[PDB]
Amino acid sequence: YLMPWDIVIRTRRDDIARAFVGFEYEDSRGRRFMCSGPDKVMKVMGSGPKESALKALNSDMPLYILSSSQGRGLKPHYAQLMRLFVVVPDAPLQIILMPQVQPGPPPCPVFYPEKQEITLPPDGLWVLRFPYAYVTERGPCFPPKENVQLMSYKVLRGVLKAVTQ
Repeated sequence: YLMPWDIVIRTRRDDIARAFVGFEYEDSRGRRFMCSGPDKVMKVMGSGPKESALKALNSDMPLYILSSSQGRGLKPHYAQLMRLFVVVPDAPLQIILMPQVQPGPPPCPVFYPEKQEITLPPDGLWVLRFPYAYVTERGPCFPPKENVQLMSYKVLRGVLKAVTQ
């Protein structure tokens, strides 16, 4: 599922446009799930998601989360944030995408696409695919080892901005 993002157009059902957002994690076995915040795997039982996207958009989303399966092995399985889903409504607003990723603790650099600000066209279900591996001039930013604080591996808050026209 994707989280509802209710955007106010004018400071009636006509004053609020509804977008949808989903942060997709993928594990090494190809299992996929959406998160509704840093420590919360989204689970919908019944008539759709109750959780607002505004919480996830205003928080740093972790690049790695523990996969919800106990494998028959001693090693923790991480799922990586691989995709961002965005439903842009047909409404007088601009949705701007600004993806920034920090794949490790400071002084680790921040990675971003070659186009830093991307205005998404109206009436569209869009998917941004994040890099699988991150590499600097000093070499690769390796995935977290056993005993590393996952909070240092993150997609920075503010990945999406809405601007009313």
